Amino acid sequence: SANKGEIGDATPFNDAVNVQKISNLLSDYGYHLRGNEVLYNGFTGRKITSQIFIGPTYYQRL
Amino acid sequence: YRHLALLCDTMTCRGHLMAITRHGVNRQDTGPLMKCSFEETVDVLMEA
Amino acid sequence: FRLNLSVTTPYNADFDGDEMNLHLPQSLETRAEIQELAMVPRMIVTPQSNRPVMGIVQDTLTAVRKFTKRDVFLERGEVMNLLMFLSTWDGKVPQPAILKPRPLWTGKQIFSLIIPGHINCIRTHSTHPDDEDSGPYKHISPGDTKVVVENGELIMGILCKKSLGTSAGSLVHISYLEMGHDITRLFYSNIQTVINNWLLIEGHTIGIGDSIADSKTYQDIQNTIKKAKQDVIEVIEKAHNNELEPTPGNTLRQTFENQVNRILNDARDKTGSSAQKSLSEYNNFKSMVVSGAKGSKINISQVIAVVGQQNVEGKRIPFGFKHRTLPHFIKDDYGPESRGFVENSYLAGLTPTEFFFHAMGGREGLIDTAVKTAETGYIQRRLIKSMESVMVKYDATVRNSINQVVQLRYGEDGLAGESVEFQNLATLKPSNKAFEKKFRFDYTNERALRRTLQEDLVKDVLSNAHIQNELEREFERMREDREVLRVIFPTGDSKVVLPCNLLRMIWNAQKIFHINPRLPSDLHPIKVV
Amino acid sequence: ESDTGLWLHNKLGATDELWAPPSIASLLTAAVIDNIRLCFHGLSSAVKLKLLLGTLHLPRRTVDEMKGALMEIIQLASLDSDPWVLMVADILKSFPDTGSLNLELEEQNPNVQDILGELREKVGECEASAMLPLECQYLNKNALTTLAGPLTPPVKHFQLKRKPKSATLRAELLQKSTETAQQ
Amino acid sequence: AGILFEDIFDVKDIDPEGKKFDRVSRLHCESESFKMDLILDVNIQIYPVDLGDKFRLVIASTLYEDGTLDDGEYNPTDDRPSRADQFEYVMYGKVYRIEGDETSTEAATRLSAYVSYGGLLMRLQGDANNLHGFEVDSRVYLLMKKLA
Amino acid sequence: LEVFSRVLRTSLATILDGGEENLEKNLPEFAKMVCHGEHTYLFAQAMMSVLAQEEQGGSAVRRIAQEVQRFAQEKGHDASQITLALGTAASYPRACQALGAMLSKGALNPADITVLFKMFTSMDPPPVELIRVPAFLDLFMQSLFKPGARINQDHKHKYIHILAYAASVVETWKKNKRVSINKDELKSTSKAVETVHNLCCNENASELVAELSTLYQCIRFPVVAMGVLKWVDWTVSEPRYFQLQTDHTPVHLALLDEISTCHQLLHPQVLQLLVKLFETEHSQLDVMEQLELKKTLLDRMVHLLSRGYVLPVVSYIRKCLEKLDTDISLIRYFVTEVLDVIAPPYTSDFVQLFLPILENDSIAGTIKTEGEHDPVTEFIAHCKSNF
Ligand SMILES: [Mg+2]
Repeated sequence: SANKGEIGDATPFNDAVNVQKISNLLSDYGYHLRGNEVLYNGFTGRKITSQIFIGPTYYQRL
Repeated sequence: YRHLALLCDTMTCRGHLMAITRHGVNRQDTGPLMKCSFEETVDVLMEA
Repeated sequence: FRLNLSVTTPYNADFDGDEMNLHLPQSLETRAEIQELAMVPRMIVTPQSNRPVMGIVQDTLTAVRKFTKRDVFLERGEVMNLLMFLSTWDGKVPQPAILKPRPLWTGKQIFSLIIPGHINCIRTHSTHPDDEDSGPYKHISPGDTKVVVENGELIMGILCKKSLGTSAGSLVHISYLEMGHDITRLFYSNIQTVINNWLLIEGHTIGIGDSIADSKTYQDIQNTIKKAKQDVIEVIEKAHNNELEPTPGNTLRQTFENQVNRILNDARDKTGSSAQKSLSEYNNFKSMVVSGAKGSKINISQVIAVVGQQNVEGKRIPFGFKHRTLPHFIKDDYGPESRGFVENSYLAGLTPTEFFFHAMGGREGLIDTAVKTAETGYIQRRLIKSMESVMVKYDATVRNSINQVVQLRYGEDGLAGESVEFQNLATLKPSNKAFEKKFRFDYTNERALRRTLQEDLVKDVLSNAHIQNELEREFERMREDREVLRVIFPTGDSKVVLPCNLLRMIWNAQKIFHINPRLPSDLHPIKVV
Repeated sequence: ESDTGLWLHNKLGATDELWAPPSIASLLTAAVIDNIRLCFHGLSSAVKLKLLLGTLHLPRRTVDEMKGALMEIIQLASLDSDPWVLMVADILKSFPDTGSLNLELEEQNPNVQDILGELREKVGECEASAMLPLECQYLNKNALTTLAGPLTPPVKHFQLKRKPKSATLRAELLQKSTETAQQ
Repeated sequence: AGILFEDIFDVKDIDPEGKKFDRVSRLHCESESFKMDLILDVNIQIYPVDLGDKFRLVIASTLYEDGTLDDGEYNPTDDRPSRADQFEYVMYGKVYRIEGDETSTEAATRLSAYVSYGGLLMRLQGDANNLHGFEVDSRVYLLMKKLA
Repeated sequence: LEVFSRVLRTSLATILDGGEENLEKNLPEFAKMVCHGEHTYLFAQAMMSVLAQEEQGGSAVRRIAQEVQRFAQEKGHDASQITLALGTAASYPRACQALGAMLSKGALNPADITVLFKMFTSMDPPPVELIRVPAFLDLFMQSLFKPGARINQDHKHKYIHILAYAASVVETWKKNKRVSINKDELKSTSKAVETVHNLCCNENASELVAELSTLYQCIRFPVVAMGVLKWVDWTVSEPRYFQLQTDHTPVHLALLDEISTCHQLLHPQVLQLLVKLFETEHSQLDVMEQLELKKTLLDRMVHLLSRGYVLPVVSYIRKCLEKLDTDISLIRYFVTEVLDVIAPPYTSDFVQLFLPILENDSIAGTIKTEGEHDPVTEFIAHCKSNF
């Protein structure tokens, strides 16, 4: 939704959108199908051996 | 088994069963302030 | 407050807003006695189950599992970065596993550098194949699933929860047994530091790509659940037209619900087996569960394959409404969907009805947790105030505040609960002929005595028949001991609790003294006796 | 190869396994056994036996490529005076020549003639109630009458006073099968 | 000097039960003349191995021709010549098991040496006369070359 | 050579003198030296191959060859190509090579079986024994009627036609020449085997019974009967098969009954399956349900006794009562049903075999509510009259 430019809808019992359609939107916007990406170390500079998941969400401090 | 057998033999060591109740621990004469430190205080001190 | 995960593990501490208390003694002798009694290396191991309780936390556990995987080939710069964080390091670089084309060490070499002392142990991995044990390749592991360490050098095996955690006879447990508790503390700290740095280099994530499966196995799941659903509808129609024959011992209704439960359990088990067969071996779920850090093989099944049937009070969800679980269903139907079986997975999402059923299950678990904690607190208080008075006097017997003797020795053995260890006894269970062939030490077989003993030893044994009389007397004594063991254990169990692990002391003595048992023995049986 | 007689002796030195060891057909090479042609008698009789078994186990296409070397091995094993090697040479002397193993083994073996005669007369005097083949179990009754002739009749030890309950419930579930077919 | 064993071998099968680990694979070999059975882990990533390949083998104690029997520390600054100057694959580890097909009456005719190369296995089953050189808990190498 | 040939002569004479009841006992101790060395195996194969070339007794000799070859197969021999070399199939080199490769693989290859079909379906077929060898048909049994392992079905008609040619056609060997063959039953055999293969593929229970009627109509065929037998064996021997019962798996158990009724030669294999199922103990079930399942297995085995496999049935009862003693209720139930199904006249051997089981273990317990007909009293009277 951030790459698309719209507010995402997360209604529970919709059953009209699914992870396959979301991966299709990811492929449309050019990023990886399963949302993993390549991260780079801040100390050494070498790439992380494993792919790393990343992205926005909503957090709250208590 | 050391602790388990120790619990059971301390239960049965008085020649009879010992349910973990005031109704037993008041009957064994094992210290008036032990009895007071149990859930009933005033009656066991007051009888002592 | 800043502290260690190895201390959180016995503390039941998990950093979600849990605060600790910190007392400081004022008196110097109280400070000294706290230092010398309640200190973490001095009380690594609990008495109640003679097991280590410090353990290794989940992240470092999964990281060290991926580090002790067989195919680890580590660059010289990374090994250079790693071997400062060993506190007990000698200061010399070890030989790389790979020298040509490039200098590359290995994780087993690094862990051998980590382990202090010289300890001999064999452990089994969580995915270790018992048929691989039974057949060939028992000393050449195809999957490196046999944890073997010798002389402080980790030979083979993928370490896991069963080898490094709170399990009895674990590596840290036998380390605390053999060398110093402070040395074992440094071993824990070194493990944490270097495994954290290797995890920092490696990286470990979880993602939808790890949680998703393939369409062919998805179709397998749909075919399996469709077969199960049509089968249970057939059973329901059988009960409707009353061809159902009731099992003796229960009513027709109980027989029918037993049939439904059996069918659903079999279907769910087949679904989980199919998924765990197809987890594709690059799943971080699989990797971490194999490390034993968290989760379970069934948890992969709920998150990936299907949630399954949820049970309230040990049965299906009852008819809260007028003979119906919900008004969304018809009256008098016994479908698994209408009664509480979930046909979907967490990835697939849930209908609101089965979401309500999962809420039923979660509320049932939470109320159980609350009443469990409250009642076990009251019961523990009752037990404490019951037996706040029992202690052992200097004559090694048990007396109360009334000084009445209850036990002549502590636990009728006078042996410490931290010191006692699991042991397997070979005297009980084998046949009389096997016992004779394993414990006789027959002196007539001259070739056997030439192979086992030296020439002076065999000539002295054959010359002195009094030695043979002592061996025969010992054999009669151990036969009587076998009779005594069969009396005391009518059950066919050879596991016992014993203060010493004599097989481990044999192994340690052998690898210390460098016996090389291919050569014949140099010790007399009369000296042994 | 170099010192191929001792090489084959080392490969077939395991005398605890009296069958043909595996992968010998793969290990055999044309030039290697061309050297075994002239170093054949030096190596042991058991090694000769295992080599003959390996040459028999060799694939038919290789045999078709190099028929002649098998002829040389056959005549060498026939010249050998070991009775077992001689019998093996007799049995496989027709293996590359035709394709089937030799069936006319009646030459120079009076023990074979005597045993064949007594076994033929023994099966002739006891051929009645011939116990049935698994292949005759596989094939049906018509081919059984064609091949094995008449079948062994069943032998009855009692009288069946009534039709069994298992057959009764079988008929009842056959009727239920008709019912489930007609729904 | 220091050669415990030396032979020719042929990769005939590689990891036929499965492909478990990605950057390492196990290979099966049988000696051309000594009837030695070999199963060895090898790094495919840096040392590619094809099926049916012919290669040459030395297990030795020390790298140098002088037979110095070095302690075994990684010292890349040493300039004493060794077999590794001309060799192409060298692997080092600890031997942990030596067993034999022996009973109480007769000795071992088949000797089996299980060696752990740090994180890599090699099992060598063969003849006792050639495998008397191996003794338990010793520093051994692999000395792989691949021959055309 | 002389000692081995003489021992082979004595053992073969003993086997031929005894027969089937001798066949289940002395064949391991004959196979242990005729399979000890493969050179001795080849010499014996040559001898009894000449014996099978002799026409009289050739069927029994070829059966001995089949079971010796089977025993060599689980012992570790790779003599399938050698058996083909003894057979006439080695006359055709391509056929011999393809059949030997397929037998060494122990599975079925679609390309190889198209090659076999193409050298078959021809105007000049080979002598039928290369497809009449039972190990090759065992490979078909393993590959075709498995509950799983679905084939690609591109050459499904080729597989079914190969089974039909293996189990249907006949020939007349006039001076080792075939001039008269029959091909009218292979079409019906193909239809039946194809129907059973579709049943194994769709593997589903109401439609399973509705096609079980036609399945019995196919069970009238013997190859169909034992293919269904081994398919039922695999399906039941699959663990946790007993999670739903109406009459303790009546469909498969009635398939067992119909197989035993239609073909008397399948009784040893049916008995082996039944005794394996009785010996296997299934956990996670009610004790009373397991008791009734064992009772229903005894009902099927008494059905075998009624069809006439009475001496081995009573023998297995005596053996299982002597060692690994099962339930007295099961023994009493078996005895009561056997006395229900038997009637005079009586064979003395059958009476002797059924005696000690009848006069031990609570005859008064067996007598519960007979009243009209006294089973054990009349059995006592008939036994005392006979002996
Ligand atoms: Mg908390």
